[PDB]
Amino acid sequence: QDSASPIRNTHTGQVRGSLVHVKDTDIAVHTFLGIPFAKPPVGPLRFAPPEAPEPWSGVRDGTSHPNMCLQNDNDLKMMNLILPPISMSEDCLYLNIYVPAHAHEGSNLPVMVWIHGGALTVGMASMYDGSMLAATEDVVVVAIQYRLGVLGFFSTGDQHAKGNWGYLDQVAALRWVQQNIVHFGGNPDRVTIFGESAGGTSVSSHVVSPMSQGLFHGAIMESGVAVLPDLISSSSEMVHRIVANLSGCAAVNSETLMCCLRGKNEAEMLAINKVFKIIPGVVDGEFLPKHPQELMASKDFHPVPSIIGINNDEYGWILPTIMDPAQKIEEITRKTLPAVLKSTALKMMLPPECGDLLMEEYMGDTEDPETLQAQFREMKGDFMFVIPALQVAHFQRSHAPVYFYEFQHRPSFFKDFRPPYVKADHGDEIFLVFGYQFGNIKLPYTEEEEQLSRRIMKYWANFARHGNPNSEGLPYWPVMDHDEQYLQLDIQPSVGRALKARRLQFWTKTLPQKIQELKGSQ
Amino acid sequence: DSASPIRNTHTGQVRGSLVHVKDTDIAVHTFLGIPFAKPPVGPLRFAPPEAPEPWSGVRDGTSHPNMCLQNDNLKMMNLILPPISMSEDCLYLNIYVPAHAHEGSNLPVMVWIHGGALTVGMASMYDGSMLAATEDVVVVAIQYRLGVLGFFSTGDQHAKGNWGYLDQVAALRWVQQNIVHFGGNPDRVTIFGESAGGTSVSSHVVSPMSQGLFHGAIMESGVAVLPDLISSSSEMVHRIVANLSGCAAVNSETLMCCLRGKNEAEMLAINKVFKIIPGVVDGEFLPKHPQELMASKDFHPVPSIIGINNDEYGWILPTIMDPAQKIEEITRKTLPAVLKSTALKMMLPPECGDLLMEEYMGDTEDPETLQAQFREMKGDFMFVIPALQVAHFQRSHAPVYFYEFQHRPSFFKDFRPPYVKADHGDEIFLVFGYQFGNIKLPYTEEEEQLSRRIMKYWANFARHGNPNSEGLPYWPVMDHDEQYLQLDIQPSVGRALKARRLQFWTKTLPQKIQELKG
Ligand SMILES: *[C@@H]1O[C@H](CO[C@@H]2O[C@@H](C)[C@@H](O)[C@@H](O)[C@@H]2O)[C@@H](O[C@@H]2O[C@H](CO)[C@@H](O[C@@H]3O[C@H](CO[C@H]4O[C@H](CO)[C@@H](O)[C@H](O)[C@@H]4O[C@@H]4O[C@H](CO)[C@@H](O)[C@H](O)[C@H]4NC(C)=O)[C@@H](O)[C@H](O[C@H]4O[C@H](CO)[C@@H](O)[C@H](O)[C@@H]4O[C@@H]4O[C@H](CO)[C@@H](O)[C@H](O)[C@H]4NC(C)=O)[C@@H]3O)[C@H](O)[C@H]2NC(C)=O)[C@H](O)[C@H]1NC(C)=O
Ligand SMILES: *[C@@H]1O[C@H](CO[C@@H]2O[C@@H](C)[C@@H](O)[C@@H](O)[C@@H]2O)[C@@H](O[C@@H]2O[C@H](CO)[C@@H](O[C@@H]3O[C@H](CO[C@H]4O[C@H](CO)[C@@H](O)[C@H](O)[C@@H]4O)[C@@H](O)[C@H](O[C@H]4O[C@H](CO)[C@@H](O)[C@H](O)[C@@H]4O)[C@@H]3O)[C@H](O)[C@H]2NC(C)=O)[C@H](O)[C@H]1NC(C)=O
Ligand SMILES: [Cl-]
Ligand SMILES: [Cl-]
Ligand SMILES: [Cl-]
Ligand SMILES: [Cl-]
Repeated sequence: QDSASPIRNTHTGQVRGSLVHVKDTDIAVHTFLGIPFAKPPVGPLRFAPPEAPEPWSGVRDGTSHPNMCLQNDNDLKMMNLILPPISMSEDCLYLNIYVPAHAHEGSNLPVMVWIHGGALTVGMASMYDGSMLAATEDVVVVAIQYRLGVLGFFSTGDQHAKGNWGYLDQVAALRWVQQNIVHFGGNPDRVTIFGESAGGTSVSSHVVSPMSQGLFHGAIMESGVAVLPDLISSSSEMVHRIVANLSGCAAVNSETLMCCLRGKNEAEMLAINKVFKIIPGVVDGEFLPKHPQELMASKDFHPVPSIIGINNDEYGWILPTIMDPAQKIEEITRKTLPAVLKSTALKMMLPPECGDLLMEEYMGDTEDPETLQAQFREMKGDFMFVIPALQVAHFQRSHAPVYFYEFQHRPSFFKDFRPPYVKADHGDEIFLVFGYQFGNIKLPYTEEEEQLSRRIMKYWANFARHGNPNSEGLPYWPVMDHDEQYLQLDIQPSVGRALKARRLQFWTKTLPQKIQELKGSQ
Repeated sequence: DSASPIRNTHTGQVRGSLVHVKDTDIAVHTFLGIPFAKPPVGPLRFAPPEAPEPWSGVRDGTSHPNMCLQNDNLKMMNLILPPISMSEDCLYLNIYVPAHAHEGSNLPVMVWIHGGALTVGMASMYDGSMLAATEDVVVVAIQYRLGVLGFFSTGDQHAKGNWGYLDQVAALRWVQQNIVHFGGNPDRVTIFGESAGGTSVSSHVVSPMSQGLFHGAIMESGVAVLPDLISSSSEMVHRIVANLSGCAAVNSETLMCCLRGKNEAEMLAINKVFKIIPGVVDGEFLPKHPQELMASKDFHPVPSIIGINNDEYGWILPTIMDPAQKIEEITRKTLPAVLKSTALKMMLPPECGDLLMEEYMGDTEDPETLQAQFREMKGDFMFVIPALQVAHFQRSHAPVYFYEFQHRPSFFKDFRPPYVKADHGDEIFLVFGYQFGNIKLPYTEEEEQLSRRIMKYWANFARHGNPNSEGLPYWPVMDHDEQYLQLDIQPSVGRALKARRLQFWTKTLPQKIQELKG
């Protein structure tokens, strides 16, 4: 049967993979783990663009998971059970490849490149196992890594540190895929980039980037786009000043600062890094030559065909758990709501006068605390995820096919160990995209969930093959046009039109107009 | 007006010098002999290029670099060269920048790739000062491994090949990393080159290894399918070098150790056998044959200028490849046998001789006319038909601007036979504003105006991916109407250049070859 130790060519040398079986298939998978796509970004290559990797002499071991990039532990008890024993290092520019075991140089399979999320400060490729997706849909799955936190996103806003190191690493990984994936049996002309949350923001940033042109044929943006408010910044000023200050560096010049910051060891860099729970991309002038808003609004914007979507409860549970650890949302009453919404307006970078606009839009005359709290979670999910997705879909759909989804399936394994109000939380679709297969865990699923995961994997792989999710036997997914149709993605399939049109009117026209009226009372 | 400018690179500081260009106000900073790769010597012979080493202090950028190892077989050519030596240590580039420019000036960048059949040439023949000064542009002249050292391949892991092409990639990666320090815009890099430099540029256009390293391409009298400069098989270069070296190894691992042991004189002796050497389909720089890469529905070329001259086989190439002047012996009596010999060189069966004769000579009796028809046919096969085929493949995916250059240079007109129109290379004089290594060529007022037009077309293309600007004659983009610029003192536009010849070479002759079979 299939080879236990497959050897494959790369530009830098041969790599030895291993053979893996997935549940309930004769189809086996070849894995190639920890392949370097760039030189380790250490010493003078810290806060520098990625350089081309060194050649090696022998057959390189491709059976070991790579180091994750430097990051902090900011429950997560379960993440360390369902993770390999991964170590952490500045030496982390590696990718992992999952290929059907039949495939070899020239098999010409579609390629799906997974970009992990984690607020551009946490995560790793080795959390994700592409074996089930690879095996079921006859597809090459590539999981990449990129610099995170200060090492990924530090910027002086000048030539000494333009920034977006992590995004340049993602470019370097996609260039590697163009140059090498044919040797693994992938088709470099059918590469689809996909990612969730900050991975969606990453994918969406590639879609607008002149630097990423020709590195992929299609894009999938799950619960994250390039204008996700906390992951993009016009100014480098605060990351510049905070890192310069905390590092203790003498900082008369950016040139002196860069020498001092390159002198810091890993423990010193981890201490500076821990301050940033989230970190934004900047307008670096290279990867993002302008703000993603300006790039999408451009008459000369030429996006690839795209899938864009969101879940029906983006702010249901996991994000409130992380960003409201004291459970203040459960204290919301009609009495407290005005003050909570003034505090929310400031976090959304609105004037505090907008608190009452948010209240009228999302809560109206509602007195019931349970209802008020659900309206509050709706409003947050809309601001952070749903409105940005709808805006980006609107900008892309005049130039290229957009297929829009709202994912609605509450996962069976979580529904009893979460509050009963939680529908499809942030990240709930990832379980179905990967066929319930992750690092060292097969998640439990119902028959219905298996059928829905098969449907989602075939939509995604069909899109990777053809730039269209549709095929005979899958429910119809209409392309998004002036009717603004979207897939209601659940066990029972349906189609809607103009998702949250009144909310989109509120956020994009009503609220900016009312802010402009405040400047008139002043 | 700085006499000794200092500029930053990733590997350290360089000291340039100040140059003034004839009768004009813009001065130029030059930075010569900058390393873009580690010397490809010892274990780095027949190996991909490594990143250059950092240096302490300020490196001298006032001296021209060594040329790569090569053989000479034009006495007065070396009179117009600076006194440069030859070495395996030759991975250097030269930079010409307007003297006003500094780190962040964000000028367009033009990267010149020299020709010479992938066996001869050097950056130091070319002086970018006049182009840099006239058009406010950074001009970079690169070097790359030539001959056996550039293009030896075992067709396997031990020597995949295309070392010279990987050096050109390494020079473009250096430009991405460093040109901002010289005042160049790394997002407006245009690669340009003539003949094997055109073939090189055209190979970058199809290469996944070169994607994102340039914004535009200019292919002067050479593309990636130029018949003698591409090979599917490494077999002949593999066996000839293995045999001549005396290495005689049963395995390519032993062969590679033996070939790395040879000194420079031993390598020059092996090298001399190859007057021309091809790129291989290595699976990496060229993942498939350039024909297949261009024919692909997923071919994504940059905007391109592609062109040829009206007399590609007029004088210089016949002088080099017909030293015995047997073209001047052609008569109606000898023509059939000459064309059977020509068919074999074009890799056609000898039966095709009479097809070539009908197509290019017909009933013609006059020896002078027959000889002109023969030179036309060779220029068409080697240059014109390949350029039109590549322009056809590119133009449905990206803007192509096509030119036929027609200007006979005034300084050569009296010296050459009167039948010679715009010979192979004649446009290079106008692209560089008649400025070369330690020579300013003499030109008429009309030639100055035409050179200013060509430099502005090329620099406009570097800035915008479109040669056009107000005051230049219109250059239409190439679409289904197949318009091209007739580039001469009097501007004009044609459609479907040599359409009957294109029909002959691309449909009639292949059909008749398939009729010889079966
Ligand atoms: C990281 O950031 C923090 C915070 O920075 C601040 O906030 C951010 C957001 C930005 O807005 C910054 O612009 C802003 O500065 C930095 O911490 C701050 O550091 C500054 C110095 O830049 C301090 O200002 C001085 O404070 C001293 C008094 O404070 C000292 O004593 C404290 C104990 O009570 C101790 O905890 C402090 O650490 C501090 O100790 C000193 O530290 C500095 C820096 O290393 C060192 O140079 C001193 O030698 C040392 N001093 C002593 C006695 O131990 C105050 O006395 C100073 O006043 C003089 O200096 C001013 C500017 O130079 C000037 O305007 C004043 O008028 C005054 O000037 C003197 O005048 C007389 C004549 O009248 C003359 O004879 C003297 O020669 C002359 N001297 C000078 C030098 O001019 C001064 O105000 C801030 O208090 C401090 N803030 C906090 C909250 O801690 C930190 O530096 C950053 N780190 C890095 C690596 O960048
Ligand atoms: C470089 O290439 C040279 C040509 O090689 C041939 O052509 C290439 C393209 C391939 O097809 C290759 O496979 C061919 O062999 C090559 O020169 C040649 O070398 C071979 C030996 O491999 C010679 O064959 C033998 O010749 C002798 C006669 O003596 C002469 O050769 C020796 C060599 O040491 C000299 O010292 C003498 O003075 C003579 O000049 C025959 O007696 C002998 O026959 C016996 O051996 C073979 C098997 O080994 C049996 O098949 C026979 O039955 C006999 O038992 C060989 O036939 C060949 O004649 C010679 N050609 C020429 C034109 O000189 C050269 O060696 C290559 N260089 C390196 C370093 O590899
Ligand atoms: Cl490396
Ligand atoms: Cl995230
Ligand atoms: Cl070096
Ligand atoms: Cl040439």
